[PDB]
Amino acid sequence: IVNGEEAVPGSWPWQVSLQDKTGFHFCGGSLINENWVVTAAHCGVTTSDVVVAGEFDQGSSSEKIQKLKIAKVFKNSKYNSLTINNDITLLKLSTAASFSQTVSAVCLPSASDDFAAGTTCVTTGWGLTRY
Amino acid sequence: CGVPAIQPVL
Amino acid sequence: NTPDRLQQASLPLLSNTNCKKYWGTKIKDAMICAGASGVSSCMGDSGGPLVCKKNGAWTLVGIVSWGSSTCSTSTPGVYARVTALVNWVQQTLAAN
Amino acid sequence: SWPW
Repeated sequence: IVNGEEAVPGSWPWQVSLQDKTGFHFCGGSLINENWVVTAAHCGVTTSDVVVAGEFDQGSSSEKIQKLKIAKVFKNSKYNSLTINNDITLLKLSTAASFSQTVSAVCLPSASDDFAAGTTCVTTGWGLTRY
Repeated sequence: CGVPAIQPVL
Repeated sequence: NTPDRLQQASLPLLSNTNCKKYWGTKIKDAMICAGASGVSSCMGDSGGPLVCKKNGAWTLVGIVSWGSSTCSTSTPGVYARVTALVNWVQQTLAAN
Repeated sequence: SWPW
């Protein structure tokens, strides 16, 4: 995020980091329950990648994080790689997350819920802060 | 869902 | 290098019709745009949440997807529109 | 454009 600010630690408890086997953060995701993470299909997650829950500072070794293995990747069958449309994947965890003060789920909308243009929302992540 | 134990500050 | 500490930003939703002024026919019905407000999602944010408060609870409205290649803060970012996708989520959870 |  360019021109954002640091979050309060633990205040976005559904936010996960997707890391490869070398420990490199490559995408975010969100917990929707103890067993499932939603992310973008174009992130290209495989069962060799790791879900890191409960993280705040990726440079600190002191945080009580959960490193969760991925059992199966469910890429939406309507995902179109050419247009990047329907850009959603579900990850079924091998190891359930343990919910706590710093690890818990985001709500899903109903299919008929409305979010109007001009509404102020929030986004979070460990993406670049400058290009 | 959707209600953090540690409230965000925006 | 990605930052060590988790970042946040508040930003407005746009309509797809207005987002098309920026991105033309690249905007599909399963996309929602947000930003162009002095902040931007950027590389490494992909897959993470765009949440809006609804009846007191944070609700997943978008999944960070694509946008400007330089993360321009005057151009809207594009997110997967979760309301268009939530049937599939529910069907997948129920079957697995 | 670029994936994010």
